[PDB]
Amino acid sequence: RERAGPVTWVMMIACVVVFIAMQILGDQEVMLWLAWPFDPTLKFEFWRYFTHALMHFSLMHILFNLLWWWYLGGAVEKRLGSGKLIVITLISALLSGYVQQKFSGPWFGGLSGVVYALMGYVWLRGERDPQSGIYLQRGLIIFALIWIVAGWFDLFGMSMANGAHIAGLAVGLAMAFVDSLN
Amino acid sequence: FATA
Ligand SMILES: CCCCCCCCCO[C@@H]1O[C@H](CO)[C@@H](O)[C@H](O)[C@H]1O
Ligand SMILES: CCCCCCCCCO[C@@H]1O[C@H](CO)[C@@H](O)[C@H](O)[C@H]1O
Ligand SMILES: [Cl-]
Repeated sequence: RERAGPVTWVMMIACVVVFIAMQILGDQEVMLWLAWPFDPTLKFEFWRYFTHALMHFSLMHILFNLLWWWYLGGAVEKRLGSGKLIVITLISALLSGYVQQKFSGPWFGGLSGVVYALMGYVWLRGERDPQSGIYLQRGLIIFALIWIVAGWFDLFGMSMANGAHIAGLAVGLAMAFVDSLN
Repeated sequence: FATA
């Protein structure tokens, strides 16, 4: 009956805890603890290449990111196992974060590069390997596209980490090409 | 901050 596996569940708990902390302590204070290394002296605090994905600055995006995390990530963990979801998550957070700060610096956050990796991965893995038992529904492809399109044309009030989203998508596509050559 |  329960849809979310342990990894799916633990990532949602972490995001909520961080989000609470950003209300109590404020956004900037948490960014300093968790953002991508913003100084050379912090290049070995290894959590920071991943913990940027846990911070949200707006209610609307924590909602939608956790929604597709819960749905897509939940599907990957249930059909492909926990470790597989873990790997997609870590690599996508790493590389999306890399491409983002390269062209825009380190002050970004959100779990959406990981989400876009999951979209791409679920999708292409279903397209190229239907036996796997995962598939990106058409309704979702549309919702995803509109959301992306909104981000890229700035239809939210916010500043968007587009590099990280497109990077994220790319990673998930690549991983699914590899995985689907069995 | 920029969101992803
Ligand atoms: C505005 C863009 C259009 C949005 C439409 C998105 C359709 C989302 C489909 O997800 C559905 O979720 C349900 C459980 O959560 C299940 O019935 C089913 O397994 C799944 O297919
Ligand atoms: C498939 C689920 C439907 C999602 C419902 C939430 C829609 C997102 C709301 O966006 C907001 O809407 C206003 C009018 O569009 C803009 O003026 C505003 O700047 C923007 O922040
Ligand atoms: Cl956000």
